[PDB]
Amino acid sequence: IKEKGKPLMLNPRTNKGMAFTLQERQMLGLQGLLPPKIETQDIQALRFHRNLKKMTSPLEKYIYIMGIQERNEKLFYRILQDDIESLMPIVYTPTVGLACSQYGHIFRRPKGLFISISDRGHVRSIVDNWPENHVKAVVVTDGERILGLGDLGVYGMGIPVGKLCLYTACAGIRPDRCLPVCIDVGTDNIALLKDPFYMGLYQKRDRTQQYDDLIDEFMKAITDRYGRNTLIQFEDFGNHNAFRFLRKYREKYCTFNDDIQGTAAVALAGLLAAQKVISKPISEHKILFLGAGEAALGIANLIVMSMVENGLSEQEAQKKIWMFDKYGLLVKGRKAKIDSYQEPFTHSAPESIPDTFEDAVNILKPSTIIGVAGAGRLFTPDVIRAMASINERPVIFALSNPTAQAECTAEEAYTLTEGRCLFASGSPFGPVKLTDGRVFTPGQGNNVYIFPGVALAVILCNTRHISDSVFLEAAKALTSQLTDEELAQGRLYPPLANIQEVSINIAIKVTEYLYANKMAFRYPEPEDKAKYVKERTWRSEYDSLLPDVYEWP
Amino acid sequence: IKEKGKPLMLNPRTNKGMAFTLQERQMLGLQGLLPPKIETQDIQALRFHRNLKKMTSPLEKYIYIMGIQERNEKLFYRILQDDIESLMPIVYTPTVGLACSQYGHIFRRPKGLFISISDRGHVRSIVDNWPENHVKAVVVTDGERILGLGDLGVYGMGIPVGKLCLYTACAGIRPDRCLPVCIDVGTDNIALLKDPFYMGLYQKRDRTQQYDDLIDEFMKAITDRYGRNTLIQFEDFGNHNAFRFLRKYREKYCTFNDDIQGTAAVALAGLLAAQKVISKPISEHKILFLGAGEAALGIANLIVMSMVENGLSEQEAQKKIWMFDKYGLLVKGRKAKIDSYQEPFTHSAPESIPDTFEDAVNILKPSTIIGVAGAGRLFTPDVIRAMASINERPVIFALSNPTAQAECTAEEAYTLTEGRCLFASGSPFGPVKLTDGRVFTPGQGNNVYIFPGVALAVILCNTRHISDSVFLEAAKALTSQLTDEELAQGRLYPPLANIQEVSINIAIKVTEYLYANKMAFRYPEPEDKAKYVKERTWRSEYDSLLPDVYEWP
Amino acid sequence: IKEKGKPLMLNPRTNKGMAFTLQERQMLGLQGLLPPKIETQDIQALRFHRNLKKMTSPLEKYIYIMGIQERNEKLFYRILQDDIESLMPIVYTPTVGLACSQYGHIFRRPKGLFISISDRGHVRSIVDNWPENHVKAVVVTDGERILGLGDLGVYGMGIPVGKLCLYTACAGIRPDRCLPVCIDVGTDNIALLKDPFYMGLYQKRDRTQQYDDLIDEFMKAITDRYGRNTLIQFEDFGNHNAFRFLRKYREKYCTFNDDIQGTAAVALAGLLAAQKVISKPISEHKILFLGAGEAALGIANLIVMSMVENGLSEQEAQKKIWMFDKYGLLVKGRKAKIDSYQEPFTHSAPESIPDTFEDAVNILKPSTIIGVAGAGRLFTPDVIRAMASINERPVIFALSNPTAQAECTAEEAYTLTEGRCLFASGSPFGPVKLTDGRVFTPGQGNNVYIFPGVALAVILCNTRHISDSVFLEAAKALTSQLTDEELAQGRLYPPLANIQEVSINIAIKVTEYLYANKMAFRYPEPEDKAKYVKERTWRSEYDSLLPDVYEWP
Ligand SMILES: NC(=O)c1ccc[n+]([C@@H]2O[C@H](COP(=O)([O-])OP(=O)(O)OC[C@H]3O[C@@H](n4cnc5c(N)ncnc54)[C@H](O)[C@@H]3O)[C@@H](O)[C@H]2O)c1
Ligand SMILES: NC(=O)c1ccc[n+]([C@@H]2O[C@H](COP(=O)([O-])OP(=O)(O)OC[C@H]3O[C@@H](n4cnc5c(N)ncnc54)[C@H](O)[C@@H]3O)[C@@H](O)[C@H]2O)c1
Ligand SMILES: NC(=O)c1ccc[n+]([C@@H]2O[C@H](COP(=O)([O-])OP(=O)(O)OC[C@H]3O[C@@H](n4cnc5c(N)ncnc54)[C@H](O)[C@@H]3O)[C@@H](O)[C@H]2O)c1
Ligand SMILES: NC(=O)c1ccc[n+]([C@@H]2O[C@H](COP(=O)([O-])OP(=O)(O)OC[C@H]3O[C@@H](n4cnc5c(N)ncnc54)[C@H](O)[C@@H]3O)[C@@H](O)[C@H]2O)c1
Ligand SMILES: NC(=O)c1ccc[n+]([C@@H]2O[C@H](COP(=O)([O-])OP(=O)(O)OC[C@H]3O[C@@H](n4cnc5c(N)ncnc54)[C@H](O)[C@@H]3O)[C@@H](O)[C@H]2O)c1
Ligand SMILES: NC(=O)c1ccc[n+]([C@@H]2O[C@H](COP(=O)([O-])OP(=O)(O)OC[C@H]3O[C@@H](n4cnc5c(N)ncnc54)[C@H](O)[C@@H]3O)[C@@H](O)[C@H]2O)c1
Ligand SMILES: O=C(O)/C=C/C(=O)O
Ligand SMILES: O=C(O)/C=C/C(=O)O
Ligand SMILES: [Mn+2]
Ligand SMILES: [Mn+2]
Ligand SMILES: [Mn+2]
Repeated sequence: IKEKGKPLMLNPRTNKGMAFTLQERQMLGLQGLLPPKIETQDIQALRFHRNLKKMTSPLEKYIYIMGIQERNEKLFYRILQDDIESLMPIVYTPTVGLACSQYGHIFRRPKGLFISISDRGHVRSIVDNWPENHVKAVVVTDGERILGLGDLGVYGMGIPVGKLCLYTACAGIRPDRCLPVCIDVGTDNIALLKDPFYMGLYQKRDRTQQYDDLIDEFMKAITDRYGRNTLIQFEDFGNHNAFRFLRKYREKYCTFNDDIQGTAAVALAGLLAAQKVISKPISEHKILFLGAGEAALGIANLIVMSMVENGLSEQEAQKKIWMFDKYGLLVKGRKAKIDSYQEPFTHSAPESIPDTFEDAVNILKPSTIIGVAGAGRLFTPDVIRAMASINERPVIFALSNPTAQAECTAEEAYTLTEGRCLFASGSPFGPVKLTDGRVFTPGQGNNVYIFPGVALAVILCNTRHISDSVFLEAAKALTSQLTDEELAQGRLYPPLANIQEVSINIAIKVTEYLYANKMAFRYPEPEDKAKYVKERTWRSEYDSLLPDVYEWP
Repeated sequence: IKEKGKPLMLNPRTNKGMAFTLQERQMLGLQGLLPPKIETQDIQALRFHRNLKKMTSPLEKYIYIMGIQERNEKLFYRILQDDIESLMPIVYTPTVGLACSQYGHIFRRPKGLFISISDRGHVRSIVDNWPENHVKAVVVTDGERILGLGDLGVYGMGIPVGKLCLYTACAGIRPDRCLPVCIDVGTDNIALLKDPFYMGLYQKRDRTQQYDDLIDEFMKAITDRYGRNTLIQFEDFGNHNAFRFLRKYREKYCTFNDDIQGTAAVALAGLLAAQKVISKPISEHKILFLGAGEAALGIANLIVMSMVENGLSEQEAQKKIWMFDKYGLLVKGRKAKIDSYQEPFTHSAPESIPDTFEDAVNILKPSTIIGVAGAGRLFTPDVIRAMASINERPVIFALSNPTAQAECTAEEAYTLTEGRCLFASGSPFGPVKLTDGRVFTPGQGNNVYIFPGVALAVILCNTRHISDSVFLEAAKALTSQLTDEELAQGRLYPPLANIQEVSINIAIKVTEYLYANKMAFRYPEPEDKAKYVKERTWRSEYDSLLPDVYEWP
Repeated sequence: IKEKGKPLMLNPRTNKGMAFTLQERQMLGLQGLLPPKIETQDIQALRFHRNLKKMTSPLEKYIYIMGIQERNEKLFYRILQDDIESLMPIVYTPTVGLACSQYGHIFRRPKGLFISISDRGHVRSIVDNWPENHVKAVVVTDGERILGLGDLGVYGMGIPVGKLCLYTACAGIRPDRCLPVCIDVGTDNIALLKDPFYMGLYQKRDRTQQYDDLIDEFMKAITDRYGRNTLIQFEDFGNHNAFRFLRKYREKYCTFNDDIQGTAAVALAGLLAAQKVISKPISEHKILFLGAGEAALGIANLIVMSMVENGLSEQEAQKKIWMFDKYGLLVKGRKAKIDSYQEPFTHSAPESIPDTFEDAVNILKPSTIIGVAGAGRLFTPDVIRAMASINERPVIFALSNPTAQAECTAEEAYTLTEGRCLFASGSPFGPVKLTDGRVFTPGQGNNVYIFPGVALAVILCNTRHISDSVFLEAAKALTSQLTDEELAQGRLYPPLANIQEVSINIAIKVTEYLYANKMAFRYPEPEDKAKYVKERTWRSEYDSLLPDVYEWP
């Protein structure tokens, strides 16, 4: 640190509150600016939980917790670390969704970089205004597809902020090396355009070439100042833009799309886990998707790669996958458009064409149902009953977020399948107890289990580009940690309580994969990857800010 | 300002949030660090009120409001200015009392300078650590007598912080020129010495000569760095220390004790307002104090000065004042101690010595009772009834704070006297409506009506020492603003909603008084004292932070 | 010191070079940035004198020593203190005159505040850009009458810098509280307008009301930021502006013109010393001035006050003074103009009207001749012989600066008068040894013997305005320290080598004078004036920059 005095307390990155030791205060010019009391981070943590316990609504807890990030960064992450499972629902889904819809109402301090279309031609000067010098990871959004909430414009900034908190809380990626970014080119959200507290430009979305030029200028500026291997994570972009930007930049920059590729890995990881209680031939595994967008296509493509890696051919593996969107089942020659990415999963219409999703379930009789429509409770009771009849152990994945947009609840799933279903959801659901007396603990199929570990490995390996095979490897690494005892509880994923350890293990598997496949450029190559990764994870414990004082001979 | 970039946002003194104009953002390196939206202070204020409306408890609101002072100082005062009467109960008494009691539990950021006994011999170094260079006003406490709550030690820092906020919100004194100070020599509060969140030294109070040495070191260090005419306001010190320090320093430094002198002026101002409704001869005015400490003695002495000023000699005036403390009536020779300050109001034991305050009222038959004991509801229904039977319009001042320590409530006063009493309290009470339909609106006899205006005048006039006569003048300045109509509602003081205008008027009259008596050293002497003061009051509206850019011939 | 690291070395105010101790380097983040060697100031001083020894020209030395002021301020002043008499000719007259004439050619770094006519209306923002927050002394010039060199415009800035270096070297006034200022409204120096290295605006002098408006804005801005009692010393302004600005502001601000008033004091001090060897009746004291401008009038008015103080009436004392300017003797009705200040010394023509200064001497037969025309050797050998012929001990003062502009040299004065004259010069001349062996040590009648001491006293006493009597007192304080033995050598002033002590003694005397005459506002009044002044003189020895580190009981 080059600073001393009050500035050390005003910057959340360095502020320790009363945790500044006596020696640090005297040598750094803080003596007298702090109460005489010297505290430990442990005392500070207690203070937090004490106040949190008395709080009522989730949003109030969000405002309080996120506020700590702007006062004492170290304490912020220590607090999340004390109990990531109980706080995850507040800083992440579903509460982050509530925060975003009210971002302009709860605003106190801005977080991250804002680049608007009105700054076209001047994006580099904006990137140069960011205080931190060695950024290694960026999460960017334009707020067009915020969770299953739609277009929130600049209010969507809460997502990149939230995603990056997990980069640190889960994988130990250095906070000061993370940059949340919101690209504002307007919003089509009519309500927001009339909101006096809106934080973005009051115009509709610019969809012309300027939008593309802006994104291009952004990628250029970011890498020009921080380096070409700067990890850039695209998050919550509209459907059209998500795929196009991913294809356009994946070979030029170190980038990936979380909604497409991150979701694919976790969803696949769940199927690999379910495979342990079903065992049945993947040949007789019929997958039916509710929705055919970013997440569906991403999941389908990764599943295919898994089947193809296990014998089947890409052609036959795809036939085992069907999709049903807002217009119906995706079949060749249908009236609704079928894009380039969907084609491979669009088959010749069966004898009869299903009118509803329930019908598709009976006609196609799938063994697995994956919901990613962000349209609500479409995995209705009948749909679930049908699945229970058609299968002995049906796989039900209601992945849409936030909670209100989920296809169905864990409660509905288990009770309706008499406890025979294999369930996973995008948002958190507590254990379920049937009138029967059986207890089922649902897993959370959320990419939060993937992007932190993958991001860490990529950053540590100085990786230049991210292939989809990296996600295939991540999916395997996630599931390889699942213990039998946990499958028994109904868990298709490692306990969220161990997400920190699980993420580090993912990073270790990915770093070994990257090196083994000549995709890492960090030299020398470490002999022991496990030791290499663990030694470089950021800790929430306070560091000494004391200058190096020592006697000369 | 010599700072640009993020630091402008991190320092609450300069941070405007989204109110930073586009031009300021581009020229000061803030572009991109704030959302695209440019807001006005009006919008920010609306954001605040909207959120405030939804909060439940007073403590939660205190935490919210005081938190803004640490984020956007300008907005902080804007908020107070929008509705000072509704927030006064939150940032001042009684909620400020609750905040101090839990100061260590709600801690987020420190405010003020902390000087502890362990810093003996190094006080100048601590003072040199305060970031502001032109401090003009200091409010210091050792937290031994916080409101009527007793020894709160370092948790008492809430008072200096609260008083200084009022220096600005009421009198327009510049915030960056105010310095809250807490002297920590330990605490005798057993509960705090076992509180893991306590903010001070874990030791009983040091009452040896080291205490006095530390205070001496403090006075010298503050004046050494900021100037001998730096206003030093003592607040909430213990009884013994309050007087001896006032007597020891008032002729060497620009200092006064708010509890002794400020209270004196507000109470007197109330009695002076009561004469406008009583008219009764001073020869029939007999005052009886519940309590005989800092507030009681200060008030008694100022009342005497007023009487002497209007004819009576000191002796005869002092004869009209009686005191009853925790040991009973102060009569010569009583077993309980009688200090030098009390002696003038300690008379020969009456025919029968009253055992209770009720007996004292019946035996002495005062026309005015003033409560400054900070011990609770001592003005019992019987006490109030006696005053109603003895006097047609009994004067009843229950000035102890916070509300729980008040001698009685407004309801009890007006109801038990059938609307015949002239009431005033230290802490706020709403209007009282009697069964007969009459409505009485009580005034708040709290020194907040005086120290702001008095401080502004002393600072503006470069006054070197403050005499008691100054407080006599402030008292008269305060009451002269009361309007007959308001007096008719039961108001013995101008509406709290006009405290800002009232404080300025007091500042103007005190300024004219300071110059008329050759106590002001600011030269040249302003011709229009009114315009002089009004031109120098700090405003909450945002200032341009733009550099002075102009073209040359 | 709110800064640590490299900045401590880049700022000459704090830079110690290798004198930074090992602990300061470690604690302040300098370890490694300096050579491993720890030096004392003594070693640094030695390094300087060694290098200075090898240098040949005075300007080369000026560039060298003045460069040190921009690298290590403490060392700069230590160096001047090591031998002020040998370096005075380098940093002051006559070399400072050579440096101003080539200021744009030797430029490396700017020194001081520059205010031009192009900034009219924006002077306050310029004053606000000055880095130091507590300025107590300002020396300002418009460069119109630089020494006897005339209009040098912005190249004249070398003067304020010079005078201020002496404030510190002579009186121990704090460097960080001194502010050199140059007002640039153009220049009439044709040679500078065609100089590609000129440092000012390329335009003739603006003599319209805009000039006066700028000076007014400057006075207001300086006092608005630093205080109304901020000492403002006018230096080297043109003859018209000098008197009118002194008269215009002397009762509004704490200001004085060094050329008019400072010279008067030192000139009178030399005459008071001369009377220590002459003693003749003041009735037979006839004074003839070569020149009738700023210095002449100033000296004459002070000579009159001294006489009026010893008996003579104002009118009777003014009759003992004659002046001879560029147009000739000042007599009633002469063709050449005579201003208000000259009238009192413009007498009725004598028997005949002198054509040259030599004729004026033979016709008027004055006992004292004072040169202040800055026009060169006007005190010809014939003028000098005539004075020795008319008087047994002629008093000859050639005060014009620099040397080339002096009226005559010491050699010429003593040799042509056979060692019978009492000589003094504005610029330095070594001792003169006559062929008979008699040695004469000429004193330096230069206001550097006065402004340092007077400024220290005025600053220390918080004096608001400066009366001429102050300089009369300073004149006495100076000569009072002259010893007999030193008078024998031919010194009309104390040795230049003791200028530090002489200046302090003058400050002490002037301080007592200001308190005695109710002109000092610093309270309380020091009992011991000598101790008061001596305790507040800035020292050149290094101060510890270590933060206060100590153990808590
Ligand atoms: N091109 C480069 O490799 C480059 C450029 C500039 C500066 N550096 C600096 O040189 C030092 C050593 O280089 P190295 O390649 O041996 O580093 P390394 O082996 O320690 O790590 C490799 C990469 O991972 C990053 N990293 C490590 N821990 C991280 C964490 N916890 N959170 C986020 N990012 C993390 C580093 O910044 C580095 O770029 C690094 O500390 C780095 O800051 C490297
Ligand atoms: N759990 C996770 O890890 C995770 C990760 C990313 C996204 N998601 C969730 O997936 C959902 C969609 O994300 P996306 O990026 O794929 O969106 P998208 O806009 O790219 O695609 C949405 C798809 O759902 C279909 N759809 C909409 N309404 C429908 C309806 N009423 N009935 C049937 N189908 C309908 C659309 O036709 C479209 O094919 C969101 O709610 C999001 O929160 C979850
Ligand atoms: N950047 C700086 O260092 C800076 C800037 C502006 C003013 N000042 C100081 O202010 C003084 C001149 O001020 P002025 O001419 O405007 O008024 P003034 O001199 O008439 O005011 C008299 C005193 O009241 C103080 N003052 C005025 N308004 C105040 C307020 N609202 N709150 C608290 N204190 C207040 C001033 O500091 C001053 O000491 C100067 O002596 C200077 O030291 C310093
Ligand atoms: N960083 C700062 O701006 C700073 C730091 C320390 C003290 N101060 C000032 O000093 C005053 C306290 O009085 P004090 O004990 O310094 O002395 P003092 O009050 O006895 O001296 C009277 C005046 O002379 C000035 N002064 C003293 N020595 C000086 C010197 N050597 N050169 C130039 N000016 C000198 C002082 O500033 C003061 O205005 C306060 O009014 C305070 O504002 C300012
Ligand atoms: N309204 C205002 O503007 C204002 C200003 C300052 C102080 N106060 C209040 O005045 C109260 C006392 O403050 P202080 O500084 O004078 O305190 P103090 O400790 O100096 O004096 C307290 C006095 O009350 C007496 N007392 C205590 N219990 C008593 C009892 N049970 N019966 C009778 N007398 C009793 C004590 O003997 C003592 O004489 C506090 O509650 C304080 O909040 C009000
Ligand atoms: N030694 C000191 O302490 C000291 C202090 C201040 C000024 N000075 C010197 O005094 C000199 C004049 O300064 P000033 O401010 O009085 O100037 P000024 O311009 O106000 O007056 C100069 C006067 O000399 C007259 N003069 C010019 N040439 C003449 C000539 N050839 N013959 C006769 N008279 C002539 C002019 O008519 C004018 O009246 C400068 O050289 C300056 O260096 C010395
Ligand atoms: O306990 C602390 O020091 C900080 C708390 C917060 O920022 O909320
Ligand atoms: O409205 C704002 O910009 C700030 C709000 C806060 O600090 O609470
Ligand atoms: Mn997403
Ligand atoms: Mn109080
Ligand atoms: Mn000069």
